[PDB]
Amino acid sequence: ANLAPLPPHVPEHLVFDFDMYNPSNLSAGVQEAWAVLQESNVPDLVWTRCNGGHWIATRGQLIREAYEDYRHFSSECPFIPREAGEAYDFIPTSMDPPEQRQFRALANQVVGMPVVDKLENRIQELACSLIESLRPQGQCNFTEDYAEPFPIRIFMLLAGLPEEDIPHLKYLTDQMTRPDGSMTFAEAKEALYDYLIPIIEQRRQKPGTDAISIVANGQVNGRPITSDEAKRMCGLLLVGGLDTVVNFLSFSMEFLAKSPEHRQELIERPERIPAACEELLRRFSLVADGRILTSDYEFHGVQLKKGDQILLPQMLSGLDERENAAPMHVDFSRQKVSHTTFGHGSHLCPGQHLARREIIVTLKEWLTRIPDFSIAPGAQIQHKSGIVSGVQALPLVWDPATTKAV
Ligand code: HEM
Ligand SMILES: CC1(C)[C@@H]2CC[C@@]1(C)C(=O)C2
Ligand SMILES: [K+]
Repeated sequence: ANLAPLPPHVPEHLVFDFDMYNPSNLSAGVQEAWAVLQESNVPDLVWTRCNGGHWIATRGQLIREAYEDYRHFSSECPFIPREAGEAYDFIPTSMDPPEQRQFRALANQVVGMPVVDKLENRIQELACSLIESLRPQGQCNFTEDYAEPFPIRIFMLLAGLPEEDIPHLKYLTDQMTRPDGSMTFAEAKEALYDYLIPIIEQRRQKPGTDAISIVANGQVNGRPITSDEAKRMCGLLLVGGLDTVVNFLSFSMEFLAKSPEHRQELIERPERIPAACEELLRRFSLVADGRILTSDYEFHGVQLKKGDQILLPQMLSGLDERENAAPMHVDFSRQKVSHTTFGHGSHLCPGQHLARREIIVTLKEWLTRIPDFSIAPGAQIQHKSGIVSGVQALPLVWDPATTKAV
């Protein structure tokens, strides 16, 4: 295919041409497609000539180690291909400690556990209303009818943005994680910034109680945050709010629809939902970004060159059979659910608490109202791969007679 010429410093035996935006075994499921990187024929650290050429760490050990060592593995250029990585200037993700710290503190403020706790009632409220509205229909297009509106509307409420702007923003955020080829990466990013700029200016002058007002008027390093810094942070918040939980919920529901035994498990033993959420986060992990080498560095017997990009798939740690036995099997009773679904190191996800709350609320409220459901007959669910992977469509069906109006 479109393979870049092999750099002189890369041993031929370490080459494995994996395409993160279109993996070969995608039809088997996106996580399954990525897991081919963990078969016996693939070394721990390999070089793919796809997408401009870059390294890929395939084991949890290397992924965790790399995410911790920011001195060698910089977040300055975190996305593949390099073009995207270089245009990517979100805050604080494109920064390494110490610089990142002050901005991350501010981000924790607007999406951290305290915010989640205060927002739980709205989360509960929306989940219940959306699910009840669908219950009597006996069918739904999950991605469009719940997966997107639920987490996204909660985020828009948090950020104090009009739901009317969702379609526009959602299209843009997805061009940065799973480009469909209709927009260049930098242009999609700028479009996001063009939208935010006037809003940030407005909320710095006349601050509201929303997350954007909080960010735009925050302080970093003992001084006021700049309009541009606030912009670069809010841009990141939009992506996290619009293209993370949204995708994960579909992977989870697709699975539950296909496994009555697991649904039954959660209906008969509700207290197991939190554990189930965690196991699902491992099995259907969906993120994969990376870092750039700050200098020549030998890593686990492999010579890495300054400038080289290395993909450190957050998705792979939990699927690594070295971290979890029978990794592709969902066991809600797994004693130790090991994963790096929310990242690792200084950039570990601050919105993970909001994510878990939304997932757990979704599982409890959906199963209590629509306990029995399955994939629409004749439907063949397909996935999409990228920085954040997802489910293209998920047609679900159930018998309204077996549902319960709460
Ligand atoms: C299932 C849901 C989610 C997953 C799997 C996820 C995953 C991740 C991962 C892997 C990282 C680290 C990436 C890196 O090291 O380069 C991260 C960072 C981040 N996430 Fe999440 N995330 C989720 C939901 C959210 C939500 C809902 C928000 C908030 C709107 C959010 C906001 C952020 C921010 C601000 C960062 C950057 C933190 C920093 O750079 O210090 N995330 N997330
Ligand atoms: C890799 C991510 C999941 C993380 C939050 C949104 C995302 C796409 C980023 O750009 C940082
Ligand atoms: K950059």
